[PDB]
Amino acid sequence: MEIIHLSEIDSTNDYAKELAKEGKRNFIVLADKQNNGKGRWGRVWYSDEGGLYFSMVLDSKLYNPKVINLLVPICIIEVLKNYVDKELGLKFPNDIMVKVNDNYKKLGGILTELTDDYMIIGIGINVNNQIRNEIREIAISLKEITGKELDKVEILSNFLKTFESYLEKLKNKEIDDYEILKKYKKYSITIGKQVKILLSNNEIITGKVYDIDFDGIVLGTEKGIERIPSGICIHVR
Ligand SMILES: O=C(O)CCCC[C@@H]1SC[C@@H]2NC(=O)N[C@@H]21
Repeated sequence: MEIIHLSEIDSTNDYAKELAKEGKRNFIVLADKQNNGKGRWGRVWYSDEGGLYFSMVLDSKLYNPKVINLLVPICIIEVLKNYVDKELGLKFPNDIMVKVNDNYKKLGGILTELTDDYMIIGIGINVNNQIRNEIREIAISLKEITGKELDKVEILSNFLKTFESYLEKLKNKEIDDYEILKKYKKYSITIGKQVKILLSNNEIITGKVYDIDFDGIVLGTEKGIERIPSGICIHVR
């Protein structure tokens, strides 16, 4: 997979999209730092030197996008496990979390955009970048956890290798789509929790998380069982 390695850019997602609009496919845009990194729904994503910031552009018909959406977080988890001894988990939708002192802090996130012919998967992982003092309460870096500077090159390389082997096992039919979902549920720290979810239509849904599937989250609320697509969830607390 072709990798365009930049020293800086506004956002790897936005730049990957311009290139994708013009025809490019199956490539990655990696940037040592971002001047305007973006998170889900209007969030800013601090992208100082030391972090891993890249966007993968894939053919929309390479495989089921809904399956890919679950595969990405899974691969990140399994790759980071090789570097961290602490508990890793997935917070709905795709926050990559690490347990610290009976507390979960965010190590990274995923921002995805899907079009008819391609999907852009933006991945941000806090590796050696310094987390702003204010949010050190909810965010953390791998360097803070391990006590050592990790190699961002190796991390990316292992992520890609892991992601591709899974891709080849799915198409080769060595593993079912459901097995990917089972891995997701295994790492999910959201299922079984009582939550208040803010949606993009201003509604707030409160309830017990029974399950998360390829389409979204399933909650037991006052109204009964409610299903919510992951793409419209602005905030989950
Ligand atoms: O947790 C989130 O809200 C999503 C964060 C996504 C961050 C990555 S960094 C690479 C890519 N470029 C961006 O501007 N955002 C994504």
